Amino acid sequence: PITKEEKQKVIQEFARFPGDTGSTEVQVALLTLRINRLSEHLKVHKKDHHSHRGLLMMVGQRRRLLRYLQREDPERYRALIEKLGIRG
Amino acid sequence: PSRKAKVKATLGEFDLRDYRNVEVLKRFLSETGKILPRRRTGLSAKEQRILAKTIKRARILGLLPFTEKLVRK
Amino acid sequence: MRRYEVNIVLNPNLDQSQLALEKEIIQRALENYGARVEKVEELGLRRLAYPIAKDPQGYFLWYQVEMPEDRVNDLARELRIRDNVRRVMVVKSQEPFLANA
Amino acid sequence: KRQVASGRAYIHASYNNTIVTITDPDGNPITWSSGGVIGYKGSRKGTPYAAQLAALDAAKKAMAYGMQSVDVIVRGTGAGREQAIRALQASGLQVKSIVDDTPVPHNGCRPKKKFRK
RNA sequence: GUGGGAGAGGGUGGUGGAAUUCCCGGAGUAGCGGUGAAAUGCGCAGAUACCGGGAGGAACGCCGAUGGCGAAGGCAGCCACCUGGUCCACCCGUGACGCUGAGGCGCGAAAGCGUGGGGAGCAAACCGGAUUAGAUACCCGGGUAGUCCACGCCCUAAACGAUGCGCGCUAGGUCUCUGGGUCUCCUGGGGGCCGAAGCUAACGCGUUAAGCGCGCCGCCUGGGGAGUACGGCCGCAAGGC
Ligand SMILES: NC[C@@H]1O[C@H](O[C@H]2[C@@H](O)[C@H](O[C@@H]3[C@@H](O)[C@H](N)C[C@H](N)[C@H]3O[C@H]3O[C@H](CO)[C@@H](O)[C@H](O)[C@H]3N)O[C@@H]2CO)[C@H](N)[C@@H](O)[C@@H]1O
Ligand SMILES: NC[C@@H]1O[C@H](O[C@H]2[C@@H](O)[C@H](O[C@@H]3[C@@H](O)[C@H](N)C[C@H](N)[C@H]3O[C@H]3O[C@H](CO)[C@@H](O)[C@H](O)[C@H]3N)O[C@@H]2CO)[C@H](N)[C@@H](O)[C@@H]1O
Ligand SMILES: [K+]
Ligand SMILES: [K+]
Ligand SMILES: [K+]
Ligand SMILES: [K+]
Ligand SMILES: [K+]
Ligand SMILES: [Mg+2]
Ligand SMILES: [Mg+2]
Ligand SMILES: [Mg+2]
Ligand SMILES: [Mg+2]
Ligand SMILES: [Mg+2]
Ligand SMILES: [Mg+2]
Ligand SMILES: [Mg+2]
Ligand SMILES: [Mg+2]
Ligand SMILES: [Mg+2]
Ligand SMILES: [Mg+2]
Ligand SMILES: [Mg+2]
Ligand SMILES: [Mg+2]
Ligand SMILES: [Mg+2]
Ligand SMILES: [Mg+2]
Ligand SMILES: [Mg+2]
Ligand SMILES: [Mg+2]
Ligand SMILES: [Mg+2]
Ligand SMILES: [Mg+2]
Ligand SMILES: [Mg+2]
Ligand SMILES: [Mg+2]
Ligand SMILES: [Mg+2]
Ligand SMILES: [Mg+2]
Ligand SMILES: [Mg+2]
Ligand SMILES: [Mg+2]
Ligand SMILES: [Mg+2]
Ligand SMILES: [Mg+2]
Ligand SMILES: [Mg+2]
Ligand SMILES: [Mg+2]
Ligand SMILES: [Mg+2]
Ligand SMILES: [Mg+2]
Ligand SMILES: [Mg+2]
Ligand SMILES: [Mg+2]
Ligand SMILES: [Mg+2]
Ligand SMILES: [Mg+2]
Ligand SMILES: [Mg+2]
Ligand SMILES: [Mg+2]
Ligand SMILES: [Mg+2]
Ligand SMILES: [Mg+2]
Ligand SMILES: [Mg+2]
Ligand SMILES: [Mg+2]
Ligand SMILES: [Mg+2]
Ligand SMILES: [Mg+2]
Ligand SMILES: [Mg+2]
Ligand SMILES: [Mg+2]
Ligand SMILES: [Mg+2]
Ligand SMILES: [Mg+2]
Ligand SMILES: [Mg+2]
Ligand SMILES: [Mg+2]
Ligand SMILES: [Mg+2]
Ligand SMILES: [Mg+2]
Ligand SMILES: [Mg+2]
Ligand SMILES: [Mg+2]
Repeated sequence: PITKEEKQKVIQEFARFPGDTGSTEVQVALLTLRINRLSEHLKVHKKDHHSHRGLLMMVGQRRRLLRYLQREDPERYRALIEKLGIRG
Repeated sequence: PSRKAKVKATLGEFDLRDYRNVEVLKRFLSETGKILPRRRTGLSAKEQRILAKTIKRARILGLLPFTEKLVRK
Repeated sequence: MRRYEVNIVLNPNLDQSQLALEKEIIQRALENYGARVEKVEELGLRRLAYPIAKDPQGYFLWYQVEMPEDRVNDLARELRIRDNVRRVMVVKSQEPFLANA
Repeated sequence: KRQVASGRAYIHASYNNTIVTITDPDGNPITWSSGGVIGYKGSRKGTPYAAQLAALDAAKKAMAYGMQSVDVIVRGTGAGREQAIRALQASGLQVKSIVDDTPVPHNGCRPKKKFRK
């Protein structure tokens, strides 16, 4: 699964300020954690499509968050990507 | 309509999740090996749901039977 | 690393030496699969509600352990090898849910 | 010529026939009867009277072995079940117990079209 | 975000008992089976019924329900690992980041197709027995594909609530599932029945709208011809759109 200590680790890594639990970056980064863990779950168990649903939904919400940030502050958007390593 | 007795009020403090406690799970099985319905047990939805699984757990172990023969018919 | 409960039902016909060997093998297999044993109940020979391996009795053991989850099904695998052992069932521990309280 | 004097009386009832198998306490059979052992041939074998005659002929066959006490075990739902019971119940044999061991699966096999739904 | 809840939601490995069939042994005799009645069939190479052992395939009785889960198809013995969705309390954080959605992509009961396994029971086709005026059937005895497994196809349906998705507004009573709380009761999510206003051609719907409103998609335009022909795209084919 995903332990609360890993969760705290990534939150605190991406928190804009101490106590930031809800920023765009914290969200995108959490979804990135879950997405990568689910993709690793789906290299095995490629016959489990009901989870694969949850995967498409996660990617979708992450793309909406990134499109939002892209609109509002392209600096933090590129910074986010450069940290997470997404878009390719 | 099971106006003879209800098994829960025929019992005191007990743990529904104890698969190893026979002398109580015994009380929830019928004269055959079958699991009693809520008419007799008087359990609730959640209660009968969990007791079911702990009885099945007990059946695998050989503590409760899967089926019995009917006597006296 | 989670908290489990190993149930073992083995042959009721074993004299003290062979059974002691089997318990030894249980301890050893645990040390090999990383089972920190928190407590143990030895219920011993006990009547079975149906014959298992044609024997109307079985010898019961129970271990509340803590071990890596990723190696649980491996461990059970090993425990099933001994002919003396006729039932293996591993279970995640749970908080007791009480009725008529 | 065994001199058993005590055994088990199996009853296999069905909607087509009723057949009695009388055994030693271990379960090995001594004698037996059914609707076809008596002169009944067609559908009459599935009668409570045919059952009665079958169980009586079984009990009388077993008297020749000097059997007194039996435990009865019924299997199958079908006419003549309870009539074979009552035939043995005062057949001369003493019925020590009646037990219904009719085999039921746990949803094992697919029945014929006849038995589906 | 935090902290708790519930579930046949999904994948993989492992595993438990009942039953059927078959094989072995024991005991035992003249039939069993089956039907409206029968016959075919099976049985003296010893069947049926009965006890003991063994093999294998499939399916999980009671629990179980007017119950739950899921987007749909659909999901039910148990254990473990991996994994999806959801609900509540707290008012903590982000600051309109929202809704819908042509095309696309993924999923998609059964049956059906390719390879390879498996094959107990059931069973299209087929072979018999009956019935009938006939009986290419309904009934009975057999039986191949198939039903099962891995992988790849196929893409349909009375795929049904015959009711697209989201959000706001509009009496209640009651049953139930699952939370929370000052736990007679209050409060949130889900499933039922009856009904206010209202709507409807009627049937009926009625806070789970088929009411009152807004947003976006899909679709209809008399019956037959016809889901046919042609063209195109897809498919191993059947065939699909
Ligand atoms: N999912 C399998 C089932 O899990 C049951 O237990 C399940 C639930 O009771 C339990 O609920 C958990 C829990 O942490 C708490 N109640 C809240 C939490 N959101 C839930 O976790 C949920 O969300 C996550 C993704 O975030 C999913 O991966 C997970 O499947 C889901 N249960 O999580 C478990 C896993 O889903 C039983 N073991 C059994 O019915 C069966 O194994
Ligand atoms: N075996 C448990 C289940 O197996 C599923 O798939 C399993 C089975 O479908 C498949 O066949 C197995 C195998 O041991 C071997 N080929 C033969 C064996 N009889 C089968 O096992 C099972 O078969 C069927 C279901 O198919 C069950 O009804 C039956 O209880 C069981 N014998 O083997 C797979 C595992 O190797 C899924 N993994 C999951 O649902 C679950 O773990
Ligand atoms: K056969
Ligand atoms: K079924
Ligand atoms: K339902
Ligand atoms: K409460
Ligand atoms: K109606
Ligand atoms: Mg969405
Ligand atoms: Mg073993
Ligand atoms: Mg007959
Ligand atoms: Mg499940
Ligand atoms: Mg033999
Ligand atoms: Mg012949
Ligand atoms: Mg001869
Ligand atoms: Mg011959
Ligand atoms: Mg047989
Ligand atoms: Mg046997
Ligand atoms: Mg075979
Ligand atoms: Mg039911
Ligand atoms: Mg739904
Ligand atoms: Mg629903
Ligand atoms: Mg349905
Ligand atoms: Mg606030
Ligand atoms: Mg602010
Ligand atoms: Mg959408
Ligand atoms: Mg589309
Ligand atoms: Mg399909
Ligand atoms: Mg199919
Ligand atoms: Mg095939
Ligand atoms: Mg094949
Ligand atoms: Mg073959
Ligand atoms: Mg064959
Ligand atoms: Mg057949
Ligand atoms: Mg047939
Ligand atoms: Mg014919
Ligand atoms: Mg006619
Ligand atoms: Mg073929
Ligand atoms: Mg449907
Ligand atoms: Mg419908
Ligand atoms: Mg409805
Ligand atoms: Mg519905
Ligand atoms: Mg609607
Ligand atoms: Mg629809
Ligand atoms: Mg939405
Ligand atoms: Mg409601
Ligand atoms: Mg429902
Ligand atoms: Mg109404
Ligand atoms: Mg009105
Ligand atoms: Mg009316
Ligand atoms: Mg509405
Ligand atoms: Mg159209
Ligand atoms: Mg249309
Ligand atoms: Mg026209
Ligand atoms: Mg048309
Ligand atoms: Mg068509
Ligand atoms: Mg064409
Ligand atoms: Mg082609
Ligand atoms: Mg055709
Ligand atoms: Mg063509």
